[PDB]
Amino acid sequence: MRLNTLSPAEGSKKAGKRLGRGIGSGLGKTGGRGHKGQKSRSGGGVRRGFEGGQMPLYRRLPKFGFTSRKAAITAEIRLSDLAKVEGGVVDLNTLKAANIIGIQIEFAKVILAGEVTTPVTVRGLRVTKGARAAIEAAGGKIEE
Amino acid sequence: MELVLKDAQSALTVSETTFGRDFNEALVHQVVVAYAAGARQGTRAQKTRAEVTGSGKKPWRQKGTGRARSGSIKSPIWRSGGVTFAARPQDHSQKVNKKMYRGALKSILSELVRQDRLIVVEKFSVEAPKTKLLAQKLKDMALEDVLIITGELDENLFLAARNLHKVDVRDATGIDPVSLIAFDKVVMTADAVKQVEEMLA
Amino acid sequence: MSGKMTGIVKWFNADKGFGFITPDDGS
Amino acid sequence: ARVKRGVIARARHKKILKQAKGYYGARSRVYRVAFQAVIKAGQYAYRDRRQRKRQFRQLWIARINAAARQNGISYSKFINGLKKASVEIDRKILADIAVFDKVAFTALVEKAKAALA
Amino acid sequence: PKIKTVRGAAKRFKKTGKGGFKHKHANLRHILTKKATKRKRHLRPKAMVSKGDLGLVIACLPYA
RNA sequence: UAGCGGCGAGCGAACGGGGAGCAGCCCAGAGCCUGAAUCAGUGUGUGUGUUAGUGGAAGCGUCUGGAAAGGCGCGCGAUACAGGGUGACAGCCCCGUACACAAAAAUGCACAUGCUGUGAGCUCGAUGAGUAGGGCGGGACACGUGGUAUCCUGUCUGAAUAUGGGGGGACCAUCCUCCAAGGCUAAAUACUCCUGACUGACCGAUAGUGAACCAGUACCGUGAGGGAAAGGCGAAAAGAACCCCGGCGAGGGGAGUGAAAAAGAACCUGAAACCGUGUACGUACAAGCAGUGGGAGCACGCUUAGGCGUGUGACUGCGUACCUUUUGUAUAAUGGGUCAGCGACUUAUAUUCUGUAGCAAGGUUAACCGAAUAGGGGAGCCGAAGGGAAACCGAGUCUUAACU
Ligand SMILES: [Mg+2]
Ligand SMILES: [Mg+2]
Ligand SMILES: [Mg+2]
Ligand SMILES: [Mg+2]
Ligand SMILES: [Mg+2]
Ligand SMILES: [Mg+2]
Ligand SMILES: [Mg+2]
Ligand SMILES: [Mg+2]
Ligand SMILES: [Mg+2]
Ligand SMILES: [Mg+2]
Ligand SMILES: [Mg+2]
Ligand SMILES: [Mg+2]
Ligand SMILES: [Mg+2]
Ligand SMILES: [Mg+2]
Ligand SMILES: [Mg+2]
Ligand SMILES: [Mg+2]
Ligand SMILES: [Mg+2]
Ligand SMILES: [Mg+2]
Ligand SMILES: [Mg+2]
Ligand SMILES: [Mg+2]
Ligand SMILES: [Mg+2]
Ligand SMILES: [Mg+2]
Ligand SMILES: [Mg+2]
Ligand SMILES: [Mg+2]
Ligand SMILES: [Mg+2]
Ligand SMILES: [Mg+2]
Ligand SMILES: [Mg+2]
Ligand SMILES: [Mg+2]
Ligand SMILES: [Mg+2]
Ligand SMILES: [Mg+2]
Ligand SMILES: [Mg+2]
Ligand SMILES: [Mg+2]
Ligand SMILES: [Mg+2]
Ligand SMILES: [Mg+2]
Ligand SMILES: [Mg+2]
Ligand SMILES: [Mg+2]
Ligand SMILES: [Mg+2]
Ligand SMILES: [Mg+2]
Ligand SMILES: [Mg+2]
Ligand SMILES: [Mg+2]
Ligand SMILES: [Mg+2]
Ligand SMILES: [Mg+2]
Ligand SMILES: [Mg+2]
Ligand SMILES: [Mg+2]
Ligand SMILES: [Mg+2]
Ligand SMILES: [Mg+2]
Ligand SMILES: [Mg+2]
Ligand SMILES: [Mg+2]
Ligand SMILES: [Mg+2]
Repeated sequence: MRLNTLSPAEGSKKAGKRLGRGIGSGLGKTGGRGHKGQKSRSGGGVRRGFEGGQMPLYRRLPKFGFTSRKAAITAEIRLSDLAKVEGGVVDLNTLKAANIIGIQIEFAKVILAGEVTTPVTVRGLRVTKGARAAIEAAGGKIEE
Repeated sequence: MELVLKDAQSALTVSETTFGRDFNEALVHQVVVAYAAGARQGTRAQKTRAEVTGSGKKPWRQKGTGRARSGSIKSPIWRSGGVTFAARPQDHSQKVNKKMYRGALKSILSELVRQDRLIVVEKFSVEAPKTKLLAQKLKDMALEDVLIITGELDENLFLAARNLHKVDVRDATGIDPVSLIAFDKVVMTADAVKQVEEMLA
Repeated sequence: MSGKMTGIVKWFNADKGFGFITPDDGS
Repeated sequence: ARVKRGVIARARHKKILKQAKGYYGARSRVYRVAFQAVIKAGQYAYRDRRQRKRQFRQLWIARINAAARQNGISYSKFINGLKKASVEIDRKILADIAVFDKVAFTALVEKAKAALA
Repeated sequence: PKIKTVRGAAKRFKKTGKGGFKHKHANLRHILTKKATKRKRHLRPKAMVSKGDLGLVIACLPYA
């Protein structure tokens, strides 16, 4: 093992195209660009969604809906995340200390995803039905 | 994992996942390349046609004359023109993940064990800061091209090793994979082993 | 002399040419 | 880095200019003409490796037709005689015998006539 | 620099679970008394973007 | 992202979080104690720099060679094997380097202190009016007048004033928070005409500054302004005494120096185009992309004569250049006088896919700290749950009064 015995893995390094260096390279005079277009031009090309002058899809189609600011401050919690806190009690401040939901969060639900194997007191959070059954089966105590 | 010592002919218990790991060459090659790219300074530049000293005047008119069309004397097809894709000062440093860096060190330290390029002693001191004393000690150890890792800051050893190009002396924190490879033998103090094993889990 | 060549190029083209020499509009 | 390409382009031009020896004028002196002439020479050589096999067969046939008419039979009767006599001698060898050993060619003719009669 | 989202397409399309995009139908903004109720009823619900014109949306919406 | 926006092209935050750095004060005013904090200036003193500098280790023999620093032997130094020079590549030849020191004088920065000035603290007050706000017209805020808060103000106006007022994105009410219409203030931040040291997967004379050279010169232009080309004898000039032809020439032949003069100043190496001298072969009854396949003869070498090579090439079959653009070019379509040198899919940041590698329901850090490619740092980002415009529900959800 010296510096002149190392060699990388197979397929790691691929050579990369070099346009405009002869016939045999394949990428000859035009370099994958064809002939006499706008696309073959330097900097040429059309912008996103341009269909010719046809009305693009993002303007044929209507806008809909609005954006809820409250959704940004809500969060969903796995059952598998309940063990990552300490003390066996689950609050917002506990989850934020465990770096699960984030600081600006003011609302959280617990969702049947994953599974928990320990009694955990849930306090001040919404709980789904399957998470309520799984918590109460593992010994939990859902409160407010 | 047990490392026999050179001088007192004792053993030293280490982690086998650290000093008996199989050699992952592609990982080590990635890390050694990124180290040598991190050393790379990247200080160069050329001038574009924007940056060439000149004037933005057409050397001749567009038509009528028999010559080719031209718009600028700074053109990268002219003599003393610009460079077409003139370079800028760029940073060639690569990211290496932490677990990939430690996987590489655990690989090549395992390989130096399997190649018997690793020597472990209890202590490695030179009394006075003299290169004559250090060369005598390494001749008595039958060593010429060596890296010497010490778990302490020994100044007499640093000074006595500063003039010898075959010899380099590091702290256990300041070890690098390319130097663990570029040197023929590596001498580790047993304390430096304990620190390296602790850092590398 | 390529500086006397500067004259050469700079103004044996700035002589500007007179023009076509056939009164013909191919019209 | 600035790769300076004088050595490579010189040796690349001299590989062509060596192949263009004997050519008239700039075809042996000038890379632009010589390269254009070397390629055509490779084209002709590819072509005339095929045409060699035609032209010698044509020569052999004309010599057999002459020597057979010297022995009083045409080529088309003579090949048909040797096919019906199963003689699988190719017409290189028949032209060689027609030049150097006319007795054996006469014997081949009489074998072919006996194969036709 | 970062890519900028085409904000009209961001107001017109939403990414679903498997990566497809939902969108509102057209023809349901005015001129509605002459259209059959069956047509409108089949235009109220959101539809998925087809496979052909899904590439231009992804190009316009790189950030989902 | 939220938003703004012919809701187009595009513009694009903030709250909040992590960090670098952190410093607070004064007048709108009287007193009381009086010089009290601090700052400024000016002296002195001390320290630390700067502006000249000093010392600074250790090698000989032999071989080749013009010349040793090279080779082969045998030693020595090293807190100095950074670098450069020396007749070829020098740790020990020189200059230096590591390290150790050094300033009559001037000056910077710190402290300290003297002097000068400066006021400190306590009490009771006071609390910045053509101002805020408003109307009109504009501008700035990510916010294009929109439902548009807030800021500025050209114009017309115009408050209350601590029981008061401003803001919390039209607006009102409640609540919270702050006190405008007077000022000062270090740091972290930005840059480099210039100086010093060092560095480079930067260039090496058509490159790199326009400029390696008496270059912003020569030259051009009325002028502003534009703006070049051009490096190398040799280790050392030892740069050719003298002789000869020649015009008391140029230039050259000798001689001489030198390792070398096919290193002689038009000077390292000296390619190609281009132009010549010499030799071999062919060529003056013969028609065309000039070659190719065959092939006689001639000349020349080798050779066991064996016949191969090499050069030429009488004659002969076939055979209308290259590029580009084109339905399609020998095309009488474009382009190129030739050579040599340069000359065109890059770079940065985002994103997706593939491959590869690491960890794996987890993966990963950025800024920054750190002497430092380590380690720390998990702020955050992506992912493991979605549906719905949304509230919301949740392995389901939406639609719908409800779904077979
Ligand atoms: Mg192709
Ligand atoms: Mg083209
Ligand atoms: Mg076309
Ligand atoms: Mg095209
Ligand atoms: Mg362009
Ligand atoms: Mg139209
Ligand atoms: Mg967090
Ligand atoms: Mg102009
Ligand atoms: Mg120039
Ligand atoms: Mg240039
Ligand atoms: Mg790190
Ligand atoms: Mg180079
Ligand atoms: Mg020639
Ligand atoms: Mg409607
Ligand atoms: Mg000295
Ligand atoms: Mg010395
Ligand atoms: Mg030499
Ligand atoms: Mg006030
Ligand atoms: Mg106002
Ligand atoms: Mg208002
Ligand atoms: Mg106004
Ligand atoms: Mg007003
Ligand atoms: Mg206000
Ligand atoms: Mg409000
Ligand atoms: Mg104020
Ligand atoms: Mg230059
Ligand atoms: Mg040169
Ligand atoms: Mg003048
Ligand atoms: Mg003379
Ligand atoms: Mg010359
Ligand atoms: Mg030389
Ligand atoms: Mg020369
Ligand atoms: Mg020549
Ligand atoms: Mg003749
Ligand atoms: Mg003749
Ligand atoms: Mg003719
Ligand atoms: Mg032949
Ligand atoms: Mg062309
Ligand atoms: Mg045409
Ligand atoms: Mg075509
Ligand atoms: Mg046409
Ligand atoms: Mg044709
Ligand atoms: Mg013609
Ligand atoms: Mg033509
Ligand atoms: Mg044309
Ligand atoms: Mg032409
Ligand atoms: Mg990519
Ligand atoms: Mg990958
Ligand atoms: Mg369903």
